[PDB]
Amino acid sequence: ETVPVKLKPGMDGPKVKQWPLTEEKIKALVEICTELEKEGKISKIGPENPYNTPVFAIKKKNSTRWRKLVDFRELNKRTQDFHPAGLKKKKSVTVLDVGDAYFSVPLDEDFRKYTAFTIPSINNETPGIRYQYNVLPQGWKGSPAIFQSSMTKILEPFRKQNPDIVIYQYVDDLYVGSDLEIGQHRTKIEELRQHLLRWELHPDKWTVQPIVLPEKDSWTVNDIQKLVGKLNWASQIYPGIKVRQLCKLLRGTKALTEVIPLTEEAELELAENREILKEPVHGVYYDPSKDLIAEIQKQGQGQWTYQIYQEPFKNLKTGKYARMRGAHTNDVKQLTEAVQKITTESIVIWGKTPKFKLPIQKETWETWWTEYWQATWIPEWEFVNTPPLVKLWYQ
Amino acid sequence: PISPIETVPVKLKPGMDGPKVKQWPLTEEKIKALVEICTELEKEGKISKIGPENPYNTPVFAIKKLVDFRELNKRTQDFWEVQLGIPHPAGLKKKKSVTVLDVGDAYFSVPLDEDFRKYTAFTIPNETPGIRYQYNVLPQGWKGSPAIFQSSMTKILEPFRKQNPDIVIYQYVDDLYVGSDLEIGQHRTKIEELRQHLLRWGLYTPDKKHQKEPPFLWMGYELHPDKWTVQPIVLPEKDSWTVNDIQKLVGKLNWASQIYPGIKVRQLCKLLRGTKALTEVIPLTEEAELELAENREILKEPVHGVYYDPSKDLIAEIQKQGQGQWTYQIYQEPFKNLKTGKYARMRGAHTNDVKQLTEAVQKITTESIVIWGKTPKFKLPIQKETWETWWTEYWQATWIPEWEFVNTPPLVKLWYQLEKEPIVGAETFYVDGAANRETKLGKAGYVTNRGRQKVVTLTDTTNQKTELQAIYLALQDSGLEVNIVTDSQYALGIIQAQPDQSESELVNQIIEQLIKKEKVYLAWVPAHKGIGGNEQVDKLVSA
Ligand SMILES: Cc1ccnc2c1NC(=O)c1cccnc1N2C1CC1
Repeated sequence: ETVPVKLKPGMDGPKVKQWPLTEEKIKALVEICTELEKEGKISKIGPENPYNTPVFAIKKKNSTRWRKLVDFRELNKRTQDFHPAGLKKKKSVTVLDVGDAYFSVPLDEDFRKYTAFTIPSINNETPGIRYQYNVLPQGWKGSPAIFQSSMTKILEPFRKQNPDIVIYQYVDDLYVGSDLEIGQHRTKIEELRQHLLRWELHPDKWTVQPIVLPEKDSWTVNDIQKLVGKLNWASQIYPGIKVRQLCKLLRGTKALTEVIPLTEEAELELAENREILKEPVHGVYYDPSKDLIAEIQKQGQGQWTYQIYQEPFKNLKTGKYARMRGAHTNDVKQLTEAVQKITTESIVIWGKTPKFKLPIQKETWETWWTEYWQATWIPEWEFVNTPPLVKLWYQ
Repeated sequence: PISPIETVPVKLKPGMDGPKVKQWPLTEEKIKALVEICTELEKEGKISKIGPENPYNTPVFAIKKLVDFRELNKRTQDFWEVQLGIPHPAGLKKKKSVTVLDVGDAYFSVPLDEDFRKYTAFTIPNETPGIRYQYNVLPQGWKGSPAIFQSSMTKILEPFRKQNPDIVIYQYVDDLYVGSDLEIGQHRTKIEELRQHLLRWGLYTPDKKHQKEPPFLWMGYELHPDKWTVQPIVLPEKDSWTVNDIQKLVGKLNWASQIYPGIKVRQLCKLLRGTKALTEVIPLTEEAELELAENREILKEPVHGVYYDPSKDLIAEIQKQGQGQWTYQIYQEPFKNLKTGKYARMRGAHTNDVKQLTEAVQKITTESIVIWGKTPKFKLPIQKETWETWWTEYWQATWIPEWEFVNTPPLVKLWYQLEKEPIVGAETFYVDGAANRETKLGKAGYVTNRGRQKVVTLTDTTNQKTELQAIYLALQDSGLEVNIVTDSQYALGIIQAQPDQSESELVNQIIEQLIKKEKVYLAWVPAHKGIGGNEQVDKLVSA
């Protein structure tokens, strides 16, 4: 028995155009799909079906085998509708790919048409191969839901037999957190792996990083100026930040290189601001009824800074990401990684993907991101122009 | 020749209903014809007579038949897009031979969804009852007829394909391109086999004695199964030239620019300036003459290439033609081009060569993926150091697939570089600008540590043009090494980005100025604060 599902009132199925793919990735799919066809998970469709959703293939480099990924973002948005602060604190959380479970469940006939997608051909030599789902599609919002029941059961055992652990599900991913030192955590997981079969993350380390002010032995007109600007901007967050004494040391038309001693008051004003900046600003609270936002700036040399916030100047969390182990000189690589990492934390903390604001040109992102993606889900995003200001700050 | 292929189930847009239009008169002649014609299809099985229950109808015509479903189509569900994607020659892979079986009758021979047929009812015209039938097959000019015909085609081909892997087929409207690596007779044979297989489903197709012959002409080319040639292009020789003529000429010439090196249209395009009507005539300037003649020569030389060899790598090389213009050629073996093209300067806001090259490279990568499913190894007229220098410092994420430097000037370089720290022993200009946004009157000036100073009033300017202006003056009245401090973020941004081309004159001026200088350091400070020399110019450019 399959539960009936409907599109929000008035809405119609996606008719998103398919992106062109690499040979490498095209083959992967015909393979993956002829298999799914045999097993009857999906089936070829007729021209009378006008809907479409983009598909492509990635590999969580947790394998060398290819995995099929469908971009239901559009569909999910057009689909009717129907979280623990725990892990948010846990010592360690591990993520599990349960996409599979869905393929065990059949999809309401009347709704299948909407899940249509297309395997393209090169140079257009041929028409693409069109299929539509017969089971619950991975990445579809409706799936985790409908599979809820079956899911809860399956878990319950490991649940109240390990209550000293938290288990959260987000789409095709299961987040499991415990305080058990690495030894028991890793084993308890494998213990859970087999349990499901029979059918590294660290939350607290994520704080709003501190704004640091530079310390010089000698200050030039330039130096002071640069410091006053940063401070000034910073006053938006901390209204207590004063810049008067410093603005004094600068009055007159001096040369930028000219060195300037700091008046004892300038000294104070400065020391006082350093203090204020020793803690995130007060009164910042996650508002469930508002969109989460993630913004990222390219600091260069491999670094990237970012902020999750809902309202301007009231950051919920901020961070930096640098390139570890693996000669990576490829921005796009880095940015996709960066975006995943971040979407991940959001999910953990609040269990919601953030709306991204990317420092890259549409064309560039579109042409290559897919090449580095390694997640069952896909957040929302828009492209922008980094104001040099916001950059020197988080730098 | 009706097909015994399962029909595609059709339906009308959500909650709509069949066409109910009425036709009153036509001549004795126009009625005689239609009666005959119908009776023909009638028997062929194409159509049938309907009666009791069909409340639907449509205007029938006679043209020296024609049925207009304009209304039916509006009420017909949407189908799956036929796909505008077209194979491009450079994508094709060499074959020994390739014929084109022409279906034609194609659609008219495909069963129409039974259920839907009712809606396809039409009447013939002054007694009592006239003549009424309904379609039984995919009707000429109907909405789903294309879509439905191709799907059917594909099904019918699917087995044959699976049994003849070696054999490639391309379905294009009413034509079948079948090529292969078999010998001359084995091929001719398979085509025949293919034909009876098609004719085995009511899909009549021409015999070996009637099919069209190679090379086939395709979206611009003349192509055989082992090579292709740009079907040569001629330019009309004429006494008088109308605007319209000129325009088409430019289009042809423009298209040629892709394949043909050296084509130009500057003086030819000039002729359009001021034109009052398409039918107007323009005295071809002598300069236009020289150019027109010149192109005729370039068009004379034949150009031909070859297809893609999966067993070889692609190589794309780019040249910097003018400012923002780029030429590129793709090949698997030197001088043996697979495809070439050109990209016009995308005149935009404020950019620079490295960024632009980056885009060209991006455009090509995309195109290449579409055609070959792979991205070429690139040869770029840019120094590795240049690229490193630029990217590691550009605020935006940028990238270039694996490539290598090819020293084929002119090369793309950075026209100037801002200093990382203030210049020791260089004048310091504290520039500022601002304009009343209600009147658009503004002031822009500066002051320096070296006592110097200047200011200027401006009309109809805007805030941003003012601040830019301010920096221009500073750049002007400054000499080889400068330190400029502005309170404008707009400017900081623009310039911080090291632009070498813009559509704003002032910005161009500044750029020019920037290239001129020996060392320039631009710095920014918050506007309207007690801060430095800023509060000095702040006061002088007021309102
Ligand atoms: C127009 C067209 C589109 C796609 N492929 C082809 C063609 N036509 C050809 O003449 C052709 C030429 C060379 C190689 N493949 C070709 N064929 C392939 C089918 C044998």
